[PDB]
This record gives sequence, structure tokens and C-alpha cells, in this order.
Amino acid sequence: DIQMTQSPSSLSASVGDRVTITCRASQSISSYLNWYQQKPGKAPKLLIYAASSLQSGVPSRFSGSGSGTDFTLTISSLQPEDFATYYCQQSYSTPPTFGQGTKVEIKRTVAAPSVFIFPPSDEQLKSGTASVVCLLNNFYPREAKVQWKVDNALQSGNSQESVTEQDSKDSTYSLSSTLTLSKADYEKHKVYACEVTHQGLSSPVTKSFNRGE
Amino acid sequence: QAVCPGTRCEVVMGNLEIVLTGHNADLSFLQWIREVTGYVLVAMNEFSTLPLPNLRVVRGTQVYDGKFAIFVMLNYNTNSSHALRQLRLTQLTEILSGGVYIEKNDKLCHMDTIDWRDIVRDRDAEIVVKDNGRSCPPCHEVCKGRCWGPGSEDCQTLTKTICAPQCNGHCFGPNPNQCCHDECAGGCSGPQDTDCFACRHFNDSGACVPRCPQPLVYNKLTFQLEPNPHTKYQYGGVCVASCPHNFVVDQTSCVRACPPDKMEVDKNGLKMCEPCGGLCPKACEGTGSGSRFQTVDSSNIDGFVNCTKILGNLDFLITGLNGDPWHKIPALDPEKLNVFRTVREITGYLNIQSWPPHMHNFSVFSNLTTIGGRSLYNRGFSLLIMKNLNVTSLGFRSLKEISAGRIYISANRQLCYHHSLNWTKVLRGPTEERLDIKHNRPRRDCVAEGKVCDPLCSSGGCWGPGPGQCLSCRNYSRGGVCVTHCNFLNGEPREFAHEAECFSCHPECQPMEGTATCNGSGSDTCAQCAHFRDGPHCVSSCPHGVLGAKGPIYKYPDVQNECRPCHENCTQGCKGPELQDC
Amino acid sequence: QVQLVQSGAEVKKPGASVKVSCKASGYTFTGYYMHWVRQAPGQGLEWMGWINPNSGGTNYAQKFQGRVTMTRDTSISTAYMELSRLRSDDTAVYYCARDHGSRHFWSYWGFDYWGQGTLVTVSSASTKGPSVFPLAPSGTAALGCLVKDYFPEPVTVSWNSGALTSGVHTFPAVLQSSGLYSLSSVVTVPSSSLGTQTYICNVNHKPSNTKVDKRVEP
Ligand SMILES: *[C@@H]1O[C@H](CO)[C@@H](O[C@@H]2O[C@H](CO)[C@@H](O[C@@H]3O[C@H](CO)[C@@H](O)[C@H](O)[C@@H]3O)[C@H](O)[C@H]2NC(C)=O)[C@H](O)[C@H]1NC(C)=O
Ligand SMILES: *[C@@H]1O[C@H](CO)[C@@H](O)[C@H](O)[C@H]1NC(C)=O
Ligand SMILES: *[C@@H]1O[C@H](CO)[C@@H](O)[C@H](O)[C@H]1NC(C)=O
Ligand SMILES: *[C@@H]1O[C@H](CO)[C@@H](O)[C@H](O)[C@H]1NC(C)=O
Ligand SMILES: *[C@@H]1O[C@H](CO)[C@@H](O)[C@H](O)[C@H]1NC(C)=O
Ligand SMILES: *[C@@H]1O[C@H](CO)[C@@H](O)[C@H](O)[C@H]1NC(C)=O
Ligand SMILES: *[C@@H]1O[C@H](CO)[C@@H](O)[C@H](O)[C@H]1NC(C)=O
Ligand SMILES: *[C@@H]1O[C@H](CO)[C@@H](O)[C@H](O)[C@H]1NC(C)=O
Repeated sequence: DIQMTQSPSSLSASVGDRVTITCRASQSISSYLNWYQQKPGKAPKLLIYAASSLQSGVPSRFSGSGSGTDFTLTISSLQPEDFATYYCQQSYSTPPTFGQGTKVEIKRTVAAPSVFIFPPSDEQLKSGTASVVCLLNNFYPREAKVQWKVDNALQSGNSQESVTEQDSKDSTYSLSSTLTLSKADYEKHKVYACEVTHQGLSSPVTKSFNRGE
Repeated sequence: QAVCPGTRCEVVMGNLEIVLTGHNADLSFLQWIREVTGYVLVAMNEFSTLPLPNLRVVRGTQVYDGKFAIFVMLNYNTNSSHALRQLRLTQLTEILSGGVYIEKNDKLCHMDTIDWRDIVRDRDAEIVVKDNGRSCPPCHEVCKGRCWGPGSEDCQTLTKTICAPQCNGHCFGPNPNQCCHDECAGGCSGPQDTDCFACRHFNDSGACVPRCPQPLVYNKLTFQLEPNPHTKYQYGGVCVASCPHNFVVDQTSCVRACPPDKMEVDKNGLKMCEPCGGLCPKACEGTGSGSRFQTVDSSNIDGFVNCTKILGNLDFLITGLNGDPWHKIPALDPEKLNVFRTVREITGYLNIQSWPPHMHNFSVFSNLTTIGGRSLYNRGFSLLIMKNLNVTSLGFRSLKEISAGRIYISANRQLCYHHSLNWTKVLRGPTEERLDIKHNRPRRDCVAEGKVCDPLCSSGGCWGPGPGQCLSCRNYSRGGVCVTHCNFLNGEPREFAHEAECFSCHPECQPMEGTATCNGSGSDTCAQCAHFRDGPHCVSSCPHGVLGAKGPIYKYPDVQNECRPCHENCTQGCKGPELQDC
Repeated sequence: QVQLVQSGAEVKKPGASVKVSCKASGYTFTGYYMHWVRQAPGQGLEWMGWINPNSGGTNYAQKFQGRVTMTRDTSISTAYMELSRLRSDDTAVYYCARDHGSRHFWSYWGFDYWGQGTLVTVSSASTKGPSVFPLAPSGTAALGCLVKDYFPEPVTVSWNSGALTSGVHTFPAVLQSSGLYSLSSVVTVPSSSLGTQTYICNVNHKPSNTKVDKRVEP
């Protein structure tokens, strides 16, 4: 189906840089390749069609090049409106195919997360469930590491994380790891803690609390 | 190569004109010159000596000032240290036509001593030598007052001979025993053909001959024309075994470019161009991206005439055919489309999006055979035929190879004959998703109207109806057209077969009734000769003057019509083996 | 102007059928082909098929060919796509896009105008309202709410009916193994105001008609 390969998967670049994403075709596809921009949660926007032709409305900094197999979408001097996800589409074969998509991210200095821990509420304990939340707020880069320790015991297969996109101003992420437990397990052990490992931290920070205290 | 044109070198094809060249120029590249066809012209020069130690003949096929084959004049300067002093022609011998004009050369010596009546063969040619050198020293004592310089080796002259009226104008002596050879332009040193100074016609390895060795020599062992391993070709008045490295052979002579009725071909080292089998190739411009024209219109169609190989592509859009009334263009005349019947190969692609309604078949592309696909019209297609609504069949009856690309044939709601085509046989390589055939005329309709591939075609398919439209036949074929039989035992031309293709027998085979006539194309494959038998070969007339290795061969016909060599002492040929028949 | 409007969000059970519409306006509807592209949550794009809005010709992808029927209604300029034989892997946001060429053979199949996107959630779970549980703090304080166990997406969380917007971070909903979504919404506030100002989070779940408020005290 002429599967498209985009490179790189993710990209960290600042405002004013020249960025370059590469869409590689499995077979020769002449010059039938398009480019798209998708704001998170919004409908995709057509940037360049026919490998190089610029769609009406798109600024002059957007330019495409290449033919056959190796294509390239080059934009010069990044602008705040241009931080989104970009896909390449082939129109050569009868089944069209899109790439995996490159996500350009705002470059930023390393910021440490503000770690907060939250015991489960009493209204939730009446239902028969306990959810412990470990918060990582306004940090950079995106990768973090959250490990739970219930009385110095490593947990697995029972916690889930969620990450927010880059903020429009300070360009920092936010992550929350929720540990879902039954009330029977929560009433067993005293000390709960999440261990956060990040680049912005000099050593893995651990926030702890005790049941009832 | 010892020959060099006129207007390192031994022969000069043209005039040798030396003017204005400086004093310090190395004139030694003229050391090997032997013969000059045109005239010799030396003027306005400043060097001291002319050196021609090997020059022997100036034929003077062209005279300057209407009278002279040698013209030397005013080779000096007025207020500098450069002027001509000597003409060193220690081996010069003869001039065939014209006179000699030497005048106003301030310090040219020894010209008054050499008798001019010897070199020039025209008696009443004007020979004048005045106001030349001044204080010239006398000629050397060894030379008897007949020299070209003060040296003791620069004095030939002599050669003067009277003649008997029998030899007319070409002789080496006065006695009746002293006629030069027939092939000698002027004088000779002996009766032989290798002793003459210049040849009337050609010089081959030292001898004067009428013509150079012929490419074909009759061989009395094979009773047939056979190639000659000691051949020579015509380059001017010199027989050479190989033309100059840039040249090409025409028939038996060398030429820089073959005439337009022949095309330069290489035959195992030797480059000669044969006559074209009808007409000669020619490359012309394409059409589309990379060409000058968006389409083929009435303003570019005349330039495609007589073209054989289209370096590019062909676009047939509606605007080119129907004209463009917005930008004044004449609509193309449809009967002029027949200029494409000469096309054989298309380098890139073929795009057809509109065709005249009265033409239901593309028969104007009959002799088209190859579509390379090095460039593609649109999406990866080397062949595009769309929205052609009033077209019945294709008609590419000699199309055999689409080297690369893909094929688009759709929306031709009246096209048939394309259904059973083995596209693997034409397009080379994968057929995985390289065929776009849809929305045409359905199979259900073509079979009902009787528009399927003719049952005379193989399992590959056909481009249309009839015999001459098959890819491959089920039995035989002739002239790109399938048949049921060759004309073996009867027919207008008696024919034979070679890998399922009929070829006409040799015309000298006798037409046999009820049995096979010939095995192959040569005359050694007839079962019986129609006229005469020259050994195993059938001939129209017996050998009567053919050139052999030992001499001309003369033969006579038998009562059973078999040529046999006549006795060694006939001249005018023979009507029989006896001496009375010469 | 050219604008494509799609139908509302749909929630189906594994095995049913969904027929999403795409109302076109602002151009010659029969002049340009209509493409259908879906995108799984947090995944790439996937082309399904195009429709010739003038002749009615279709061209479905081999993966979907057999259980997708896309049609047209030229009297109202509307295109329909009916994906039957639903699975849990068919949960995606289905966009409708317009081909940028009137003559399709010379088109480069570039989509210049898109719809707003129709979310189609296909899961075996049943429509359940959300449970709101507070997350109390423990210089700078941090608090939030926990919207746990609901179906289907989406929920709208706003603090103080929209009065407080500084520092609000509403995390994307994570899909649990039970088939329900869990969602957290934390806000950072000065520790001085912790106790002098009321902080209330407001959750609205349209599919279950659930509107719940919740105060958050230490
Ligand atoms: C046809 O052309 C050939 C080659 O151009 C001629 O062969 C040449 O024959 C002459 C004798 O007639 C040889 O000349 C000799 O040269 C020496 C200097 O090397 C000179 O001092 C002698 O007095 C003598 O003249 C010459 O070597 C020879 N050339 C070659 C390459 O073998 C031939 O004479 C020509 N025939 C006619 C009819 O013009
Ligand atoms: C010739 O040359 C000399 C010196 O080189 C110069 O004085 C004289 O004028 C020249 N005359 C002519 C006619 O060139
Ligand atoms: C094409 O070649 C033939 C050769 O016989 C000639 O007669 C004809 O005039 C040529 N065509 C044109 C347009 O000159
Ligand atoms: C083209 O085909 C015709 C047969 O219709 C033939 O007479 C003609 O000689 C061919 N032309 C060439 C250049 O072979
Ligand atoms: C092909 O064209 C010739 C032109 O004379 C016509 O006689 C013949 O019927 C045509 N055949 C088809 C199948 O269109
Ligand atoms: C073919 O030409 C005839 C002209 O006599 C016309 O009536 C007919 O409609 C044409 N067919 C198509 C498919 O255009
Ligand atoms: C023609 O088609 C047959 C199958 O019907 C195949 O076996 C054969 O190879 C094809 N011809 C060529 C030249 O490939
Ligand atoms: C040649 O023709 C005969 C009779 O027409 C037929 O039986 C035979 O199969 C043909 N040759 C081939 C290779 O099919």
C-alpha cells in the first residue's frame, strides 16, 4: 500500500529555526505527495500538495521538495502558529497512505516538576475504591519516571499516567500518575509514596504520606 | 594517415597555400610530403628556407591566376631581418598542368639555372622568372650548374627526354621501345607501373593502377562471389586499406558522411553504410514536458515527417486537433496524421486523449514497435488512452515492447479486441497493479457483436480484427501478418519457412510442382535450378568476365545448363569448351 | 465560503451500524470528489474511500471493502458513509474531506477543505455518569478533582463556573480495563488563599445528562 515513513518521530526546535522533516516512500511515487498540518484536536490543514506546490493561504516559509522516494518539507524561521503535528500523504497508488506524523515541540530549558501527592478522599472510600494521585506540574522535557512504593514495595500493572501538551506560554508539560486500589488493599499498609525521576531533578524525589495522618 | 586536405602528411588533397607565417615556424611537418593535387602558393612570408626534400609531384588540378600551378612571389620584408633565400626541392620531378610564376623575391637563388621545360609538361605554359635574387653564388661544381642550393646533394634536374610519336605524350625515351605504362599521368623512369612519378588514377603500395582491389572477388572454388581479404578503398587518388579514423565508407570509397539514402553501420571493425531498406532513420523532437509544445497541433506536425525515432513523447490533446479559437491557430487536418506511419520507437510515453471520429483505428501507428517509457506522461503511465469514445480497435499491429512504466486504457466505451491481451507479453516485468483497464466496452458486448481476437492468433492476444493484428500466430506468418500456410508447393511466390515465418525463395530456383522448391534463402538450397547451374548454385547467366584471384574467369553453359570453366586461352569469353568458341 | 459540516457524535455497541453525514455548502457539490478519512485517538490517519458526487461511483479501500456503503444526495448536497459490522477498533474521529480537483484524473488528491470531525465511540460498556471525588492539598498549594468511571467521552470540567482559569490543568481521560474513562483536573493556587476562598469544580457529562458540583476542603 506504499507505506509512508516519516522522520523524525518527534522534534524539539525553537522559534526562528529551520526545521526539516523527511517522508520516505516504499516505492517510487513520482511527484504525488502532499503535506498536512493538524492542530491537536482540530481538522488537518493542507500545506503543500504535489510535492512542492504551496496551497493558497499558507505562508511562504512552508516549502516542499524531492521526488520519487525521498521527499522533504522544509519551513524556515518557525512561528508560534506552526507548532503542531505534520503528516505526509501519498496519492500515487490507488489506496492513499499517510505517515506516522512528526510532532514539532517548542525547545525549552530544563525545568523541574513540582511533585504533589494526593491521598484518596473519604467520599471515594465510601464507594470501596482508593485512587492515589502523583502530580508532576510545569516541567520539561517530556520524559519522566513515576514508580510507586507501598511500604517500600514496588508496584506494577495497577497505575496509569496521563500527559498534557505543551503550554502556549511557558511550554511545559504536566503528568499525573493514578494508582487504583481496592479499599481492602489500601487499609493494609501505612506508608505510600511515588518516586519521580526527571532530568530537572538532582536526585529522584519521593513524596510520602501515611493513611489517616 | 599520410593524406591531408588542402583548403605527418604525404599527400595533399587540395591547394598547399603558405602565407604570412613567421620566420621561426617549424616547417618540418612538411618533410614527408610527396604529391600535391592542387597548386602551390607562397607569398607574403618571412622565413628563409622552404624544405621539400620528399616532394616529387604537383599535379595542379587547379591553376592560380588561370595559368600557374606554382606561384611564389614577394616573400620578404622591407626593413627587418627576414626574407626567403632557398627552395630546397631536391626530389621535385613533374608538374602535370599549368606554368610557373616566380617574381619579386629579393633573395631567391638558383631558379635561373634549373630548366623549367622538364618539370612542366605543358609546352606553351607561361614560365617567367625575373627580378628575383641578386648576388647569387654559382652552382656547385659537382652539380654541373643545375642545382637548388650551394650544397652538393641539392642538384637533381635532368629528366629531359625526347619521345617517339607512338608513345604520344607519356614516355621515358625517344626509342619506340620506351613507352610509359598506361596508368601514368606524366613521365616514368621505366615501362613498369611502379616506376612512374605520378598516377593517372591511384597509387597502391607503390604502383599505379586503374582501380583499387574490389570488395568482392570471384572464387573458382565456391563458384560464387566471396569476400576479398586484401581489399583497399578509395580515398582521393590513394588506395588505403582503412579510411581515416573519422571517415566512413561509401560503396568502395571513403566519405565523411554517408549519403542520405544510406546509414552508417559498423560491420566487425570496418565502418561502411548500406542502402536503407526503403528509407533511412531520423530522430525528431518529442511533445509534452521537456518539449516546446503542450500538444501536437497544426504548427508542429510537418516537422515529424520521415522521422523514425522520437526522442521524447507524443501528446494528442483536443486543443491541438480542434484548434484554439482564442489564440489564433488553424485546426489540424486529419488526413495529415499519416505522417506517423514512419514512427518505429518512442523513447518515453504515448498520450492520446482525443482522436478523429472518422478514424476508428490507430492504423497510422502500424510500424510502431517500441515504447521505452524512459519518461512518463502523467501518473506512472508510459501509455495513456482515455475518453476516446468513437474508436473501435487499437491497430498497433507491430507493437511488441513497452520497456517500462504502466498502461492506462479506460473510458473508451466503444473499444474492443483489447480483452484477451496477454499484457505480460508486451509490458516487461511485474504485472502486479500496473494495468488500468475499466469503463471501456464490456466483454459481454464485444463477443456478441463478433469483435473478439481472430482465431488465427495465439494465446497471447491481438490488437484488433484480422490476420495482420495478432501478437503471435498459431502456425505461420508473412510480412507481420499471420497466415495458414506459406507458398511451399504452389503460390504467387514460392516460399520457405524459418522458425514459423515465410520468406521468398531465391528467384533462380525452378518452381517445383507438388514438392518443396527451396530450403533457405540462398541459391544453394534450390532443389533444381531454373536456368543454369554454376556448381551447386543457380545463376542467371554463366560467368563471363568475372574477376578471379589468378585472373578473369570465363565459362560456358552445358547442354544440361551447367557452367564449366573454358580453356585457359580464351579472351572474348566462350560459347563452348573448344578453341573455336572464344 | 466553502464549509463542510458533519453530524454529531455517535455511540454504538459492538455489532451495530453508524451512518455519518457530511453537509456541504459553498461550492459545486458534484464538481469535486468526497474523501473519508478516520483517525483513531492518538494515532495516524487512515483513508477509507472516495465518492463521485455526480455519477455515484465509489472506490473503497480493500481493508473496509464489504462493510462500507457511502452514498450521495444531490438535492441537498450531502454525502453519507455507513460503516456496518462495527468493532472496538473502529472507534475514531471520522472526517470528510474534499478533493481539490474538478477533473479527478489531474487531481493530486489533496484535501483543501475538511469537516469538523465526528467522534464515533464503539465499546461494550454502557452509558454511565461520572463520579466526582476531591483531591485536597497536603507557600504554594495544589488541589484538584477526579472524574472517575464514566462513559462515553467527552466531559467538560470548569472551576468556579469559569471564574478561575489560571493554572488549571485538565488531564486527558485514560481508558481503564473496565471500559470506562478516568480523568483528573488539578489547579495550583497560593497557599494564602487556601481557606479564605471557595474552590468548586463543575463537571458536565452530556451523554448521561449529569451535572455535578463538588467543594474541595482540606
Ligand atoms: C605511392 O606512394 C608510396 C608511399 O607514399 C611511394 O612509396 C615510396 O617509394 C619511393 C621510391 O619511389 C621511396 O622513396 C625513397 O625514399 C628515400 C627517403 O626515405 C629517398 O632518399 C630515396 O631516394 C627514395 O626516393 C619511398 O621510401 C616509398 N615510401 C614508402 C612509405 O615506402 C610510391 O613511390 C608511390 N608511387 C607513385 C607511383 O607515386
Ligand atoms: C624600418 O625600421 C627602422 C628601425 O627598425 C625604422 O627607423 C624605419 O623607419 C623603418 N622603416 C619602415 C619603412 O618601416
Ligand atoms: C520524406 O521523404 C521522401 C523520400 O522519398 C520525400 O519524397 C518526401 O518529400 C519527404 N517529406 C517531406 C515533407 O519532405
Ligand atoms: C510502414 O508500413 C507500411 C505498410 O502499411 C510499409 O509499406 C512501409 O514501408 C513501412 N514504413 C517503414 C519505414 O518501414
Ligand atoms: C480501420 O480503418 C479502415 C480505413 O479504411 C477501415 O476500412 C476499417 O473498417 C477500419 N476497421 C475498424 C475495425 O475500425
Ligand atoms: C460518433 O460520431 C457520430 C457522428 O456520426 C455521432 O453521432 C456519435 O454520437 C459519436 N459517438 C460518440 C460516442 O461520441
Ligand atoms: C500468456 O498467458 C499465459 C497464461 O494464460 C502464460 O502462461 C504465458 O506465460 C503468457 N505469455 C507470456 C509471453 O508470458
Ligand atoms: C498448426 O495448424 C494445425 C492445423 O491447422 C494445428 O493442428 C496445430 O496445432 C498448429 N500448430 C500449433 C503449434 O498449434
